[PDB]
Order: sequence, then structure tokens, then C-alpha cells
Amino acid sequence: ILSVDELQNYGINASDLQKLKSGGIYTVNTVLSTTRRHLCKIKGLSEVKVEKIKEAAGKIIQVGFIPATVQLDIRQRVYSLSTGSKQLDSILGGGIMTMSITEVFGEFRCGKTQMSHTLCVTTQLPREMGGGEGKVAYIDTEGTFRPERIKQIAEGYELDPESCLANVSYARALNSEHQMELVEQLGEELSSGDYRLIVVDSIMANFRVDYCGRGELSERQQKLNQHLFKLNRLAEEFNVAVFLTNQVPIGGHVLAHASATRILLRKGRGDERVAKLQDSPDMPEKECVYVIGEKGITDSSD
Amino acid sequence: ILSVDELQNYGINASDLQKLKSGGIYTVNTVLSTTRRHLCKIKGLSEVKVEKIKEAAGKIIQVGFIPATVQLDIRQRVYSLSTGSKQLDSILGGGIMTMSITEVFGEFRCGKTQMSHTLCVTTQLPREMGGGEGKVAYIDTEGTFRPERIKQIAEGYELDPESCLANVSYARALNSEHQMELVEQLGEELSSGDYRLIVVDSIMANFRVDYCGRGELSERQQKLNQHLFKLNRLAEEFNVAVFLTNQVASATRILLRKGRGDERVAKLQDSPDMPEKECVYVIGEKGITDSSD
Amino acid sequence: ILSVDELQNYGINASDLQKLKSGGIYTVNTVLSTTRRHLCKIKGLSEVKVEKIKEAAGKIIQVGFIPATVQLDIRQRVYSLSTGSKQLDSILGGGIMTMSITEVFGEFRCGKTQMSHTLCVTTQLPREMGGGEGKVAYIDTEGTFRPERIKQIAEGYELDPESCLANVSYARALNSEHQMELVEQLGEELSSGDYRLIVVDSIMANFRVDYLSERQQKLNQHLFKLNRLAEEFNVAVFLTNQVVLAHASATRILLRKGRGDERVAKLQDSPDMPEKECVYVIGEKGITDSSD
Amino acid sequence: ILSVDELQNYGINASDLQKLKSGGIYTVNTVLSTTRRHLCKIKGLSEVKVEKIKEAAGKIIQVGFIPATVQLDIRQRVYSLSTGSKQLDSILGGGIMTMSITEVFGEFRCGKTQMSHTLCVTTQLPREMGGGEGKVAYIDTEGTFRPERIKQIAEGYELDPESCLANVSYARALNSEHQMELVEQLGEELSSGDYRLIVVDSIMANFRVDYCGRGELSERQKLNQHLFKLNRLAEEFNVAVFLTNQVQHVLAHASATRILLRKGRGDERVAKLQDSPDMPEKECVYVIGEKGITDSSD
Amino acid sequence: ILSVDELQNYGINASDLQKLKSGGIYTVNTVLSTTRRHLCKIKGLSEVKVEKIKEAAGKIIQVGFIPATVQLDIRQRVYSLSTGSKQLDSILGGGIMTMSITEVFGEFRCGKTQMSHTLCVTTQLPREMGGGEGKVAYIDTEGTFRPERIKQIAEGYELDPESCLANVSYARALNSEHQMELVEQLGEELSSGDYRLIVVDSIMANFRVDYCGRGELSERQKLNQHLFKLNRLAEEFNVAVFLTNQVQHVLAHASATRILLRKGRGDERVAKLQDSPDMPEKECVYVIGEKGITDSSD
Amino acid sequence: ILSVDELQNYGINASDLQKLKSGGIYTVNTVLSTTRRHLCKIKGLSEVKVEKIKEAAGKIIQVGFIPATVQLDIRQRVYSLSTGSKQLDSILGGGIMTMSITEVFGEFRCGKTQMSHTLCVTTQLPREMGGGEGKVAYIDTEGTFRPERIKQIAEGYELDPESCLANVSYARALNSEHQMELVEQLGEELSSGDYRLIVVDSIMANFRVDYELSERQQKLNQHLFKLNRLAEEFNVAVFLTNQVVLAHASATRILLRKGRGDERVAKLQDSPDMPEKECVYVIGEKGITDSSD
Ligand SMILES: Nc1ncnc2c1ncn2[C@@H]1O[C@H](COP(=O)(O)OP(=O)(O)O)[C@@H](O)[C@H]1O
Ligand SMILES: Nc1ncnc2c1ncn2[C@@H]1O[C@H](COP(=O)(O)OP(=O)(O)O)[C@@H](O)[C@H]1O
Ligand SMILES: Nc1ncnc2c1ncn2[C@@H]1O[C@H](COP(=O)(O)OP(=O)(O)O)[C@@H](O)[C@H]1O
Ligand SMILES: [Mg+2]
Ligand SMILES: [Mg+2]
Ligand SMILES: [Mg+2]
Repeated sequence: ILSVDELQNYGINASDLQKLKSGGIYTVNTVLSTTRRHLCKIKGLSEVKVEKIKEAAGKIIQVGFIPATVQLDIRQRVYSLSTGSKQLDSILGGGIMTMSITEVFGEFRCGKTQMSHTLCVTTQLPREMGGGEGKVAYIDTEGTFRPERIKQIAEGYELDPESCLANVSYARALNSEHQMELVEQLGEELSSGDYRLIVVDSIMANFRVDYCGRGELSERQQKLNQHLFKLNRLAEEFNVAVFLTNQVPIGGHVLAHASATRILLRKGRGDERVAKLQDSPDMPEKECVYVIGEKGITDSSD
Repeated sequence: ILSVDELQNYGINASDLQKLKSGGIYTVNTVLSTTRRHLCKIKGLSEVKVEKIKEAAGKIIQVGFIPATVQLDIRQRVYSLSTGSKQLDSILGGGIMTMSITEVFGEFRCGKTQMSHTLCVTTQLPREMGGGEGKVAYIDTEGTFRPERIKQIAEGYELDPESCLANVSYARALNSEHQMELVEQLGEELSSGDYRLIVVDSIMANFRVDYCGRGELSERQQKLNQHLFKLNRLAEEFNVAVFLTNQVASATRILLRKGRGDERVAKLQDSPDMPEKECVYVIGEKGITDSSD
Repeated sequence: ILSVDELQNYGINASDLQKLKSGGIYTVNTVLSTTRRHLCKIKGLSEVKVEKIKEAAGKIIQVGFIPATVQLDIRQRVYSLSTGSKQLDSILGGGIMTMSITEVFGEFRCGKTQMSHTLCVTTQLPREMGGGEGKVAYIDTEGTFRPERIKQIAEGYELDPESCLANVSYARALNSEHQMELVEQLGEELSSGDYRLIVVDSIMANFRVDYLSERQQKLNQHLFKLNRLAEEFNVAVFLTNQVVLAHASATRILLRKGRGDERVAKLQDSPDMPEKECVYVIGEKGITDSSD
Repeated sequence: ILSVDELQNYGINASDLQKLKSGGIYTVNTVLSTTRRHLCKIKGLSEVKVEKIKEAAGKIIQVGFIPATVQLDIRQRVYSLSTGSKQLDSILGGGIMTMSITEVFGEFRCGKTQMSHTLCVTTQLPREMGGGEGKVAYIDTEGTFRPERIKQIAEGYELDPESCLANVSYARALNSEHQMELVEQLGEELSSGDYRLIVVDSIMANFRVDYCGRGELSERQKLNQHLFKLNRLAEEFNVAVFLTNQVQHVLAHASATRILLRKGRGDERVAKLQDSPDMPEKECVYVIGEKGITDSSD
Repeated sequence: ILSVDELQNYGINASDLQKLKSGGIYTVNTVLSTTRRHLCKIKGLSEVKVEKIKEAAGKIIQVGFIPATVQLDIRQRVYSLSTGSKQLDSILGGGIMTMSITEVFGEFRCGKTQMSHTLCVTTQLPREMGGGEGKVAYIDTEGTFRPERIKQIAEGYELDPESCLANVSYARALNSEHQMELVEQLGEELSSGDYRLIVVDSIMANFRVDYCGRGELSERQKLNQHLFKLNRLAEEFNVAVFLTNQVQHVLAHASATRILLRKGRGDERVAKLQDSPDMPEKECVYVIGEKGITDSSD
Repeated sequence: ILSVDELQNYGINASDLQKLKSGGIYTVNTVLSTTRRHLCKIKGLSEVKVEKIKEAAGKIIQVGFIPATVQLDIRQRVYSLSTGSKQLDSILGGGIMTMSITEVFGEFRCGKTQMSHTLCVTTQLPREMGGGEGKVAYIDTEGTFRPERIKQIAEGYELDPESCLANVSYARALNSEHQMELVEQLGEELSSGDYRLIVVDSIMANFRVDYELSERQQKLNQHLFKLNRLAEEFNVAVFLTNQVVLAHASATRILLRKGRGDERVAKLQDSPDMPEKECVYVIGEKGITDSSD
């Protein structure tokens, strides 16, 4: 990831960089992504500075027409974060992928928060065993974050548990607007390049709580759009997997279109649970079997 | 617990604070957890002043990304409210957890009211003795409260019956609605911060009789739901444990069944910390205990 | 127990009092225990009107978290009415308990009616010897009520017979609907607050004849109304039953025929006391101990 | 006893009264007793009509809580029908009491039919000597109703025998359903208020024959309905119900009081009060003489 | 395709040619297409210079009235790019046709991106079997372009995956302004004449987010200019512009031919030729197999 | 039709014919129609030459008030170009009229291009069948011309298709200025006199993107004036199509609309002489045909 600071040599004053920081512009990728119209309304930014900023930013990263071979090289750098269950890793083609949006959904009691915790613990695993070796941002919209569970699963994975606990980040989304403010503020944390996973558990809870009654659902939806859009944008810029959790599916066409990958969970026999991929741009629908044990989400044979 | 007093020296007028008091906001955590649109809905509050109130609340304590190590340090303050049964304490990690909602259901004469009384007495116990050394609030819907039982249990644990009987604030939840605003007006009581337990027994007794007939169950549900929602949030910022009793949203769920003779069986259904287990208990002179006890 | 008339002092027109009394609301306690939704169902009352009447009633008597010492004090006024036998009263903690539903059941002629008469006479006794010093409302469904038995037992306890008879308010329930309307009208007569006991003998002798799901729902409504009335009016509602209803009754006792006139009373269920059994007998003095 | 015709002046036309009488309702007490649902089953009656009928009946005779002194005054209207033997009258507290069911049972020849004849002849006696001074409805399920015995006992009680015979309403029940049809047509002739006793001798003779096999024992809830109807008329007409039964849980709970009849030494007979709502168990000695049941010493 | 570099020897210096390159004019056909008023807007270009450039370009290729046999010969140079399913090719009369705008639209998951990848590979096919034997210009507006998918489909089409990927030129459009800047800069790369297809998947993705509120619908004429530029590129460069649209008027006018995609039972998919310049409305069955869009039978 | 070559015997040298031909004048009719001033603006033609040419050419045709005695004979020289639909020709009086500009307009997919293609073939037919037995000039501004469609329609009419394409001269109008150049030097091709139709499809396509309105209509009216005179002295029909000041130039106007289902409506919006009427047409393999046919 390349931030906005390293622009000092290209002819950008510190005042303009600070204005970009205040506007939520923390990296070159979001400099390119943000249009000149949206760049203009940034506080303190003129209608002539945004252009020269744009040509300055265009020089660092080659933004143009390229053969698909270098595009394959680009997509080689996304990480297939393991979801704990090896069969669930295989069915998704490696598991949750960074730079893309993946949603898990189902009834209550189906094992979603446990999937989130398993991702939080395995995301700090290095390459070649399903980890990304990158930090995690957890948004707790349900107040259900249990750090001792993360330490437990870390002991299960034979890693220094205190390190795993310090690496994972955490926020308690007290309301939908607090969650929105948090996802908007992720700029200066994701800019450092240490974070390679955002997990929201759940995504819709505060939206359903704050917005009640049919007279504001559309409002919710469009806010959701922005929220979801930002998440997707945050996925594409900093190369982080966005892992949503939702109850039931619900979210409508808005969430169906926003979510690139979708998984449904349902109960099986005892602690055995069964999952169904429902939508994905790479793989067809199939089935998988998992269990919730002392080390989070694993295979039944584990 | 950080009440709304610390807004005054941060740039908030006394009239604004009193309006917040009328608005149901009595702690810094509560105002930090209230939506701007929700905060301006309070009568006498304009949308311009709620913003400055919000950052005034935000300066005293930060809300956002905090390393999970610090979140674990914060979680370390929670106290396990001992049920009185050492084995049942073990199967729940020391008892009822704070910051969360506990629900108990089963057939009648299964000890749920006895469980409520035992928690109501053990809450006064100091730390490392299964209690938070804090006060109790009892919200009675079935009218089965017996202060004589609290005195008896305080005798059983070698506690002053008058002292434990004194640290219990009691109120009858006559109807479902009255239950709603009796839960709503807990801000004043918990703003002292001494409280560690709130008990409602039973949760569904008032709602089941206030809304009868399949013509309104749906709306009845959401009523109950919003009630539950408040309870859930009412459990978090105040570091209290809410014990809900049910008759046959809740973070913990327990089933109680009648066993052979005078013993009963306890089973766990839902928990965000430990898997389900099984246990046995009796109702001795000190309340719910182990059979050998 | 305070009538809603003090509510008149709070800027409230007499039409409100008449409407509340017509709707079955006869005391500030009933106002506090009645919901806005059901109070609006009363003809002539609007939503804001019900809101203001409720807040005025709450201004009369506060309903909120009080220290439990005050709850013990208000619990001290709870009356323990002797059943006539010292053993059963001891295993009951001092007799029957007000603010609660006591149900006794057993075989045919286990002494349920005789023990109902003993409860009818003992409640008129003052405190310090297991009484309640007040009147008793006797709802009879099988036709087994006998004033002469009450007179004889009252003479046994060495008190005026005719005053004892005039001290009991009796009603015969002909069928289930009459049984319900009687307990509905109990509020008006109990608003005076003199009564202490509500005997129903027996609860479902008319429900069985008049009818299942509708019968069960109607009986559930009946028992709920009885329980609410017992809670609000500081009276013990004592039920008898023959051989669902356990849900409403706070305390349950089973009666078994023994050898000859000897009878066994078993505490099958209680909210407070443990499972204990005892022996009693029906004699010239009513319900007495086996040695007595 | 106030008939339903007393509702005519309260705002009810004769058509509704006739429709009520068609359903077996001849007394305002029966109007109050019958639930609104059962009154809806009456042909030609609507829910509004049922409600207004009930409201009108409530006003003429009040139902509500009253002081128990008034209830003692009401219970003072209960007759004590003489059994014929003074000691058994003392044991029973005055004899056979109306408003309740009295059952007598025992072996054959104990004198159950003779007891029924004695009651049918002594009910006609005035008060203050054990009589109810009213008519008696005899139902014979055995063919043993002997008017000559009634005449003989009436002559024994120095009373006109012809009036005694004319004063008793005799019916012969051929089978069980005929016996029922009799008991729920009894409402018409009981409305006159002249009857104080309903003798059913016996209650089991027709049922033990008309129903045979374990399949029909469950059906004989029909007997429950029969006995409930008898108790209802006993309550709402102030008449004693004197049932007769033989020996070889229904009647145990249906009958308010019970008596065993047993054979003694020689012609002596013993009557044991097995159950009674208010009296304790005792035993009496009696004989069956020319005047029916009589004290053994006399 | 003859680049404007053919004007250097006709009496135009290199500076004017370089300015033409900077002005977006890269072909003599592009010179003839555009009006002199548009050339005079270019910095450093005067009216006389513009006129002499137009005069010189007119001599290279004639623009006048010719017999329709010659125009039939010219129309014989269109490319019939197979869609992937032979049935839909028969419905289209040869599949995709160049010098035209083909717009396929449908709901999410319908298979517009899969068909775009099938097109990226099948255009590279030599002709006589449904191909175009040329490069592809892929513009992605949603991040859904999978090079591995093209690799796998090309392997299904027994081709070298590495060269097949090297031919297609990919561009990720972050926002609408970038998407446009890309489409006008497409003129420089298209001047080689190697390309046969320009995929835009999807056309309206950046517009739904870069413009919000009823105020900016009027500005979202800029999209019309975008589509006009795409149409001009397709007309001048003998390339087929294949658009993708998401469903929930002027856009319909811009596209020469349209296809609508619908989901059927199971994985069966249906394609309807909603609008076509010279074909009737029909229905086709297709599936997304290991080699992209293909017939349901195979 | 007689070209300016026959003027040479009047006393005019061949040294001035080429420059006047470069000025857009190729026939004596164009000489008479044009004014002295417009000949003066032509480079190389002096005022003496301007007056000499016109005075020499004017001794073949007179100018004055005209009773209709002889014009009816000249009026019957007008051809009736069949549209392909008997009903549509009937409401149009037998088909598209020459000596005038016919304009059809409609929204997207109304069949205007198909109508132009059909009219390219029906002209090939002789008279007494709705044709003109002559060439067709197609000016295309949207790129929707298809010689294979002409093939199909000519096959439909039982005609030689290769000859039919041989008799259709095509020209693609890239922009408005090239469109006007095509129109202005179209006279040199029509000087042969064998043409019977001129198709411009569509007339407004180039101007809507090239153009500021004042100059747009200023140029458009000149374009329409030139088209109208071409149609006038060349005995050809100018067929224009429009997508939905033009109405004044076009003598006949037709609206094509999509009706219920696949039915299409051809309303006669405006005609110089015949009343507004109604028709239904279908685009078949033969081009434009009647709904029943
Ligand atoms: N510390 C633990 N060790 C083992 N299992 C646990 C632990 N904590 C929770 N679980 C199990 O994880 C299961 C699913 O939890 P969770 O993911 O929170 O469900 P949800 O899908 O509702 O979020 C629970 O049934 C519980 O038994
Ligand atoms: N990598 C793949 N390999 C095979 N089939 C695929 C692949 N990706 C998607 N599909 C199929 O195509 C469908 C989605 O096609 P896509 O072009 O992404 O739809 P759209 O563009 O209309 O949203 C999937 O449901 C699946 O059937
Ligand atoms: N060869 C053909 N045979 C029959 N109908 C056709 C043929 N070609 C096109 N069409 C019909 O003609 C219509 C196209 O009309 P078009 O000429 O494009 O009008 P416009 O130019 O006003 O858009 C299409 O809807 C199509 O159904
Ligand atoms: Mg969860
Ligand atoms: Mg797509
Ligand atoms: Mg067209």
C-alpha cells in the first residue's frame, strides 16, 4: 500500500496532504478512486489543487490500459484467508479472499461469530497454511467479542496468544452511526499496511435497531449502500478481505448486489453444521461440513 | 460508571444536563451509545446542541479502535455472580456473567425463583466469594418475592440479614408496560454504580396475559423485543448482570427440569463463552446448592 | 386499601370515577395494575385521559424500587389464617397465606368443605391466635355450604354465632358464567377492604358440567382474575378441587382418607415451605389435630 | 317456586316463554342455571333473546353475595322428610332432606320398596311431625309399586287413603330411555310446586338390563347425565330425591347422602348411615310393620 | 485502417500530426468523421491548417457516391464473432458483428461477465469458425475481470492461454471520469488496427455511484457523450463494442443491437434478442460451462 | 432533362462551362432557377458572362402566369414510387411523389430504415407498378444501410438483385459538413437524369451532435433548400427520416409509430393536397408490406 505522504517530492505541500487526511484521503489508491468533483468539496481544497494532485498521483501507480498478464500478476497478491475448515477452504477456492467482499449468513445459533473469531485467529498465520500474516479489524455490532476465546484459539494454533490478541483490533459499534464513523476512520489504520482483514459481526444489527418502521428502510438501504460501498472500496484499496455477518436471506437486492461471495449456514446433527455456498464469481454452489470446537471452526474429523 | 455530571465541566449547561436526565440519559456511556437522531428526539433538545454534547461525551473517554489486549483488561473487571452451586458455577465459569442477559426456563417448582433469591443474596458477597459486593434490584412480575428467604440465605452464608436485606431495591412489575418503564428508569439507580445485578421474574408473565389472541402477537413480539433490547444495553454500560426468568436476544439460556425426589436437573442451551453441559442441583437451606451441600 | 375516591382530589372529574368503577377498577392498586390498552377499552376513556389518570394514581401511591426493608415491613401485614389444626398450620408456616392462591384437593369427602367452613370461621378471629379479624367471601358451586356448621364451630371457638354468620358473604354459583361474573363483581364488595378470605368450593364443578379448549381458556381467565384480586386486596383465595390449575395456585395441599375419621394432609407444593405431611381429623370443633 | 310465566310481565312475549318451556325450562331458577350457550340451542331463540331473558330473570330473583344469615334463612326452607322410624330420623338430623339426593341401598328384602312406600305416604303429612305436606313422584323400574300397600300405611297413619293415592304421581319406566324421558319431562309437573319428593325405585334395575357387556359400561356417561338432571331438579324445585339401588364411583359422588340396609336377627333390620354431608356415621334398628318402617321397640 | 501518419508525405509537418495525436485524431477516417469546428478547438490549430489537413485526408480515401455492389463488398469486411453458443449465433445471424454496439443486459448472476470472458477468448479465434483473430479491449467497472477464467476457457478452446491473455488489454475504471478518460485514450491503442472487440463491463457501474440525487441525472448527457464516443470508435475501427448492463431510454438508442438475459430452471439460462438491426426476436438456451457460454445440449 | 451542353449551340464557348459546373450548375433548369447574383459569386464568371449565360439559356423556356392548359401534361410526368404497401400508397396517392420532399419521422425501431431499403427496390420497377425505372441515391448518416437487405427485397419482388445494387449509389455522410457537400455535388450525378430517388437517413442525426442553435438551423435550412431544389428540377423524390422548421421544407410528412403488439402505424401527418388518413404496415421479407399482405 502507498499512502499520500510520499507525495512530498512530487510537489505537494504539507497543507494539501493534511487537507486530504482530514477529508478521508489516506492513500494514493483513494486519491485515484475519488473523483475531482468529490475532491473539490474537501474542506480547504480549491478547484485547481485537486487536478494537480491527480496528475501528481497518476505518476506513481500506472493507471491505464495493461495486458491481462500483469493483471494476473496483480491478482496474485490477494490472500486466501483460511476459514478454519479445510473443506470450507477448498469449496471457496482457498477461503475468504482479500480485495473482495464475502458474506456469511444464516439463522441464529449457526456458528457465525465463531467463524469471525476463527478468522481473527488464523489471519495472523503466515503464508502456506491459509493465513495472511496481516492484522484484523473487528467491529462488534453485537457486543459479543470474547477476547479470551481468541487467546484460546491462539493456544490451539500454537502461537504466542498475547501477540495474537495485540494484533487483532476491536471496536464496539454502539450504534449504526458509530459503525459508519469507524469504517470511515479505517483510513489511518489500514494505511500502515499491517491490517489485512475487516470482520463485521454483525453488519445489519445496528441498522435494524436504529432504523425501525417501513418509513426509513430506503434510507437505511442507501446508507447501507454507502457503508457497503466504503467497505468494498476499502477492500480494493488496502487489499483486505471484508467478512460480513448477517442474520435471516435478508438485506435485499442491495446486500445481494453488494456481496460478491455469499455463504449460508444451517444446523446439522449435534455440533455438526452444514454450509452452502450460494453465490460466488468463481465457483458453483456446493456443500460443506464443519464443526465448532476448542479451536474454533474446523472439520468434523478434527 | 461515569455519570452525566462530567458533561457540565466539559461545556454543557445545567439545563441541558437536566433535559438529558428527562431524556433517560444518566451516564457518559449512555449518551455515547445514543444515536444523534435518537438523541434529538427528546423534547426540548435541538439538533444543534446534541452534536456538541456528543463530542463533550467523547473527549472524556475514547470510542473506536482499542487493542484487544486493552479490551481484555476491561473484560477482567466483570464479576461472576455465583448461583451458590459450585458445580453450576463451574459449568458457567463462576456463575452468571455481567454485561450480558441470562434467561432461565422450565416447568414450575424448578428453583428459578430460588435461583433469583440466591443471586439476590450472594451479590452482596465480596469478590473471590462469588459476589460483586454490590447492590441488587429485583423486578417482580409474579409476586413471589420473600424477604424472609433473603434473611434466611444471609444466615446461611453468615451475612447480616439486615445488611443484605437493605442492599436490595425492590419493585413489582405489575404489568408489561409498567415493566417497560421500570426497566427504563433504572438509569438513576445504576448511576450510583454500586449495582451488580438486576433480576426480572418472570419476563413473559406480564406480556403473555397483556396481549392475548392471535390478532396482535406479532406486534406484542416487537414490544417484548424492544424491551429485551433495552435490557441488553442496560446490561452493558452499567456492568450489571440481568437475570431473566421464563415460563414454558438472551445471551445465556438455561433449562431446569424436575428430577427424582427433591433434586432437579440443569441444562445449558446458549452461551457465547462455553459449550453446553449438564448438572444437578437441590434447594437446601442456603438456596440452590449441590446435592451433597 | 384505598378507594379511587382519593384520586378525585387530583383534578379528576367524577365521571372518571364512575367509569373506572363500572369497568371493574375500584382501588388505586387496581389502577396501577391495569394497563393503558385495557383501560382505553373502557367506554368513555381516551388515550391521553388514561395516561393522565394513571399518572395521578401513581402520584397517589408510588411504584418503584424501594429498599427491601420497606418490602419486609409491608410484608409483615400479610395475614396467616389458621386452618384449625396446629400441625398443618405449622407445616404451612402459620396457616394459609394471603396475597396467594391456596388450593386443596383430594378424593370425594376428604374434608374440603368442612375445612372450608373452619377457614370461614377462623379468619374472623383476631391476630395473636391465627385469625384475620375480618369477613370472608364464600363461593359455593356444589351446594355444600351449611351456615349451621359455621354456627356450631363458632360456638366451639366461644364467640357470638349470629355475628359470625352475619360476618360471611356467601354466593352460590349456578353455572360457569355465573361463577365468572361473581368473581368479577367481587371487586366492588372488596373495595371496602374488610374481607380476608375468598373460598371457592369447588373451582371446576361447573366447568366440567358446562363443557375443552374454550373451557380451559375460560378457567385460566377465571384463575388469573382470582389471583390478581388476591394480590390486590390483601386476601387469601382458598380453592377446593376434586379428582393446569397448579399454575395459578401458589400453594397446593392434597387430602387423603386415613383410617376411620383420621385424614392426612400432604404439602404437595409450596413457594416457601418444604414438602411436609400432617395428620388431622374432622370433629365437633371442625378441623383439629389427631390427638385433639 | 316461580315459573317462567313470571317473566311475561317483565317484557317477554308468550312466544319466547313457550319456546323456553319446549326446551324443558319451566322455572326462573332453571333459566339462571342454564348457561347462555345451552339456551342458544333452544329452537327459535336468538342470542339477544337469550341475553334479555337472562337479564329479566336476574331481576325477579336476585343472585349475588349475601350475608350468611340470609343463607341460613334460605336453608330454613329445606324440608326434613320422616323416614318412619324415629331413631333413624334422629340419626339423619330430621329424616330425608330436600335440595339433595338421598340414596338407600342393600340386599333384597331389606325393605327399600317398603321404605319408598313409607316416604310416599309420610311426605303428605304436614310439617312439625316429619312430613313435607307435598306431592311425591314415584318412578317404578321394577313393577313393585303397590297402591294397596300405600293405602294400608295411610290407614296406619290415621289419614285418608284415597287422597294419599291421588296425591302421588306414579310412572312406570319400561327401559332406560323411557326412564330418562320421564325424568326430563318431570319439569312440567314439578313446576306446580306441589311435589316435595321424587322416588326412583330403583335407579339401576333398567340400566343393568338395557346395557350389557364391557362396551356399554362406559356409555352407562348417560347415567351421569341422568343423575345430574335429578340433582338439578332437586336443587331447583326444593324436592328430595330418594333413589333406590341394589348391591352385588358414579352414585358415590352423585348422591349427597347414602344408607346401607342390612338384615338383623329374625325380622329385625339395621340401617347404617354410610355417608352424609353433615352427620357422622351411626347405626339404627328398625322393623317393617303394617305402617311401613317403624321403630323396633314399638 | 490507415493512421494519420499517412499525411506526413502529403504536405503536413510532424508538429501538426503530433497535435492531431494529442487531439485524439489518429486515423484518416477519424479526420473525415470529425467537423472542422472540432479541429479548430485543438490548441495550436488554425482554420486554414484544419482545412488543408481535411483536403489532404480526402485524397487518401474517397468519400462519395459509389454503387451498392462496392458497399456490399465493404460490408463483407464485418466480423461475425461467435457468442459461444451456436444457437445464439444463428439467432444473431453470425454472432457479434463489428461496426455496431451490442448491449447485453440482465440481472445479477445472469452471466454477462462470463459471456464477456467467452468473447475475450472467442474473438481471438481465427475466422471461418466464428472468430475475429484480433485483440480485445476490456474495461472493467466492478472488479469482476478474472484472467484465470479466460485462461480456463481458452484451454477449453484449445488455445495457448498465455498469448490469449497477452492479447486482451485490461483497464480497471475506478470512477466515471477515469472510465471516460480511458475510452477517449482508446483511440491511440486502437490505431494499430489489431483489435476487434471492446468490452465494457459494466457500462453504468461507475455512473450509479459517481452521480447521486435527482439533481445529477441531467448531467448523467456526459454518459451520452461517452456512448457516442464508443459508437464512433466501433464505426471507424471495425471493432464490436460489447456493453454490459445491470437491470433492477437513450441508452437503448445508443446500442445498435440488444440481448436480454434471464435465469431459467436450475442452471439453464435464456437469451432473448430483444432488439436487432436486421434480425427478428427469438429465444436461445445457453449455459455457463467450463468453456464459458455454450449450448445446453453440450 | 437537358444539360448545359445543349446550350453550346446558343453561342456559348466551352471555356466557361467547366467553372459554372464547378459552381453547381449542370442543366438549363439550374441556370433558370439560379439568380444573377449567385452566378456572380461563382469565381471566374464575370457579370457580363452571368447575364450572357442566362439570356442565352432563357430562349428555350418561358416565365409568366401559367393557365393549367399544358401543365397537366407536364404534371403527369411525375412518378409514383410505391412504398410497398398498397394501403400506404393509397393514402399517399399511389406512393412517394417526385418533385417534392417526403419526410417520415418516428422513434427508435419504427421501420424508417426498412422503408428506405424497400423504396430503394420499388423504384427499380417500371411504371404501372409503383416504380420509376431508375437509379437511387442513398445518403446514410447512421450507418444502418445494408446491401444484403436490398438483395432480400429485390428477391422478394422477383428482380435481379445484383442489378438492383448496381442501380443504387451509396454515400455515407460522416458529419453535417460532409452531408451538405454530398447534397451540393449530388447535382453532378443527377445530371445524368436517370435517378428517381434520394434517401437521407437520417436528416437530423449529424446536426444533433455537431451543434449554438442559431447557426444549426441556419445551416439546416440551407441544406433543406438545396434538397428541395434538387427534387424540384431533377424530377426525383427526396426521402428523409427523423428520430423523435423541418415541417415547412418537407411537402409530405408521415409519422411511424409502434402500436399494440407487432402492429405499426403509418399516419399521414401532413400532405400538400391529400387529407390525413390511417394505415397499418408490417416489415416482412419483401420489405414494407400490408398487414394482410
Ligand atoms: N470457549 C468455547 N469453547 C468451545 N466452544 C465454544 C466456546 N464458546 C462458544 N462455543 C460454541 O460456539 C457455538 C457457536 O457460537 P457463535 O458463533 O457465537 O454462534 P452465532 O452463530 O449465534 O454467533 C456455540 O454453540 C458454543 O457452544
Ligand atoms: N469461474 C467460473 N467458472 C464457471 N462458471 C462460472 C464462473 N464464475 C461464474 N460462473 C457462472 O456464471 C454465473 C454468474 O455469471 P456472471 O457473468 O458473473 O453474471 P453477471 O455478469 O450477469 O452478474 C454463476 O452463477 C455461475 O453459474
Ligand atoms: N429482414 C427483416 N425482415 C423482417 N423484419 C425486419 C428485418 N430486418 C429488420 N426488421 C424489423 O424492422 C425493425 C427495425 O426498424 P428500423 O428500420 O431499424 O427503423 P429505424 O431505422 O426507425 O430504427 C426491427 O424491429 C425488426 O423487427
Ligand atoms: Mg453471533
Ligand atoms: Mg457482472
Ligand atoms: Mg434507422
